[PDB]
Amino acid sequence: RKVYMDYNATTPLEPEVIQAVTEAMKEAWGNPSSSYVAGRKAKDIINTARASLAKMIGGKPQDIIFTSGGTESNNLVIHSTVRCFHEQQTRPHFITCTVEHDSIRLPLEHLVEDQVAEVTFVPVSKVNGQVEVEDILAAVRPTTCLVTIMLANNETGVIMPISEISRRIKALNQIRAASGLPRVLVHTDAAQALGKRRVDVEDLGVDFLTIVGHKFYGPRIGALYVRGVGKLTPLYPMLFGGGQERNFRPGTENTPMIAGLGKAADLVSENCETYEAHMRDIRDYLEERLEAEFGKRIHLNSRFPGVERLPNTCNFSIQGSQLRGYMVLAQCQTLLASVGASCHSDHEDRPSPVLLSCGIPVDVARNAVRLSVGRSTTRAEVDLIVQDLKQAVNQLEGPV
Amino acid sequence: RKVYMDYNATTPLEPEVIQAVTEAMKEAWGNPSSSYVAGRKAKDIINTARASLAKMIGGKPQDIIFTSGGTESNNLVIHSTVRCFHEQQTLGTRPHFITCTVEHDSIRLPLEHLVEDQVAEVTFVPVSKVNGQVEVEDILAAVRPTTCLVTIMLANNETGVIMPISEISRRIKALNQIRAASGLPRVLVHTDAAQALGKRRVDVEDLGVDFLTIVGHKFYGPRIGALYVRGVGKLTPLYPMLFGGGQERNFRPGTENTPMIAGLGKAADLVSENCETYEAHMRDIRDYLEERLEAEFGKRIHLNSRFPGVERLPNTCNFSIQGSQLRGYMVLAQCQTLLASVGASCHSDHEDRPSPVLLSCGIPVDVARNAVRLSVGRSTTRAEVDLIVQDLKQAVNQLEGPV
Ligand SMILES: *Cc1c(COP(=O)(O)O)cnc(C)c1O
Ligand SMILES: *Cc1c(COP(=O)(O)O)cnc(C)c1O
Repeated sequence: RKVYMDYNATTPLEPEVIQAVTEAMKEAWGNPSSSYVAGRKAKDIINTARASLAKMIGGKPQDIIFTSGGTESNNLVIHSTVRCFHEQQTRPHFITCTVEHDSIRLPLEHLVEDQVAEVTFVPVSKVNGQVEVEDILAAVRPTTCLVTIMLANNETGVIMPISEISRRIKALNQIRAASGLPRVLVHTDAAQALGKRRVDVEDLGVDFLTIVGHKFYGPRIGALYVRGVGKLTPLYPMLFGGGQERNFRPGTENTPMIAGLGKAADLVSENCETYEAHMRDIRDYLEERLEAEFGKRIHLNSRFPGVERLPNTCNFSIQGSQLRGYMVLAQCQTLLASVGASCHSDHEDRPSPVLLSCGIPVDVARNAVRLSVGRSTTRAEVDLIVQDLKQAVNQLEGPV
Repeated sequence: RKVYMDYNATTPLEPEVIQAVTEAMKEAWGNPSSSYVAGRKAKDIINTARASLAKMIGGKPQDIIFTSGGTESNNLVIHSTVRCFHEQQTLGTRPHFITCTVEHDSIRLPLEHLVEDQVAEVTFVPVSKVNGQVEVEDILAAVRPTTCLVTIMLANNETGVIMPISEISRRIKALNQIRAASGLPRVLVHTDAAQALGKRRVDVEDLGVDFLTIVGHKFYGPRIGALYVRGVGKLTPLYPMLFGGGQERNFRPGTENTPMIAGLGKAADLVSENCETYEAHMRDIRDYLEERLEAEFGKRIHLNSRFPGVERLPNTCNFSIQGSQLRGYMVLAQCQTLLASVGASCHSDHEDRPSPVLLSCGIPVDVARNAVRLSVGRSTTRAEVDLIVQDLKQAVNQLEGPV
């Protein structure tokens, strides 16, 4: 009955993923560290999954480190960077943008509050909702250690120019090296891109990349890509313990979850283009129907000029004092969506800081609703929720 | 055809746990923070599991914080303590910790790290080489004006020896009244109860601790964990290691792993419902096991889990058979049925190095080098014991026979 359009918040598990998790729970329950066959069996599942993730993003198995999820992966990159700077050695400097996920913004703000590091939160262009390359390069100081920019924004869907950033940073690094300055590394939070658009680390040129399983129909765990970890790129751990994950992330491996993530990654490798095309077809049809139904009263908050965006995201607002996002969704009987990051669902009456950062007017941001379609969404489901929205609007704003 | 006796390394999942996880994956996949029924349904599964864990250890739901496993839980309490120390002062200087010499890597290493980085000072109290237990008097004797945390494992994973946590907590509570009188900050107590859950009753009111680590895969649950914090936000502070979405009341952000939490809650219910049965059964099997080992090997056997005057886990039997050729890993390499280990899995890459824990417990190097750790479980039978004992006899004879 309901129509789910909140895939950016989380995705359901593919049946093959569920199957993998289940078989691992039953068949490969042994401690992966144990010498006997049962332990070696779990280890192989883990090795296979590491290769799956590596293949998904075009990196190598040795560049993948499993973590409990996106939040851990993001905090890890930031924590490692601070340690690296102190080992190389005044505080480390970070460069990021104003629309990152809480797992990037907050750990950085925390470092600032504690006076451990200095951070330049580069405002995104209020024109295209994208961080601009020149603003990032201009922010680099002798103490700059890491540039962390999300590949795609979870609320707007806007793609950031990661590949250009890495390229410009590489160029600037050649000068720093000759000058005796350490290199500025680059990390990208790719949580919302995986499974929606091709993600290749060689194309992106990044040194770190965050992988989030529950964004691409996988389990609630994740990983962190680190270009030639320990050799080409340094990684200092947050956790200390039994030596798992080459001591970069100790703790008995969660084989079942890893198995699920691996299978999830395989499906992306094999079908990413199919998913992307279907999402784009559905999202475009969705925007077409919303425009036909609401005309001049609707504003498409995800259609910025000159920039790319996820194929599945359509953040929009309908003009009207009575059409606050959370009020509209409350009146919907079929549509399941959100007004922004799930992480902020306890204050839905407040305009999204992210949309405001993107130049979206306050009253437009207050009425914003984020629709994010998925692999299974159909045109018939789009029609259903457009009609659901029509009734919700007519009830709140009334006829115009 | 194999007989598993390495439950202290990890345990298989109970059928019900597996079902709980599978059900959650299929029916409760929504984001717990979402403003619609799908999200509300996952949150309820999480709340139920929180209550389940609380009941298992005699605490309250509000005092349970889910984590990714034992390692995270242990690192978290140590991190939080460092933060707390400085915060209280702010309201150059280093916090002091007290632990013992036989803690798991997830307690020992984070503490060594702080010492190396000059972030804190730590007193690694040596356990008794007589009873392999850390003594209450030695811990209290190590207390300094700057001591803020005493962390002692409830049960050792290699020997099975039970540490006097309730008495440690009692003596610290009395000391804190004296410290408060002079205006000094209080000393908190944490216990790594990884190896005790599901094997013996664990009651936070009995133990008197402020923090307690819970490890799912040690009691037939999923590979995640939790941290008990006594009246968190009211009687005990907890400073987060991770920052982000506000989940777990911001003590541990990150979209909740509902299926794993579902499994953990179910594993906890089983312990709550059947702990006495599990314990009594393990004790019977383990005691029968030692009887048979002594019967078959006689005076050649050394029982390394039989220290005088102390309690021990009901399922553990660490032992050694004398002989230059009977190194633990060598013996196990010859076994065709028995599945065990020579120490914490975490150190399997160097099974040829005598256990530092056994050595710290007074076990002579000749005995320590030949140690094998047998840890039985809920399903282990006396028949299976007889099998591995014959498997050991066979193995021993091969090792000592013509080259
Ligand atoms: C989902 C997401 C994350 C990770 O969040 P978790 O709660 O740990 O799953 C990080 N960044 C972005 C942009 C995301 O959408
Ligand atoms: C298993 C165990 C832990 C936790 O270890 P993980 O590898 O994170 O599951 C902590 N302490 C002790 C004594 C343990 O046996």
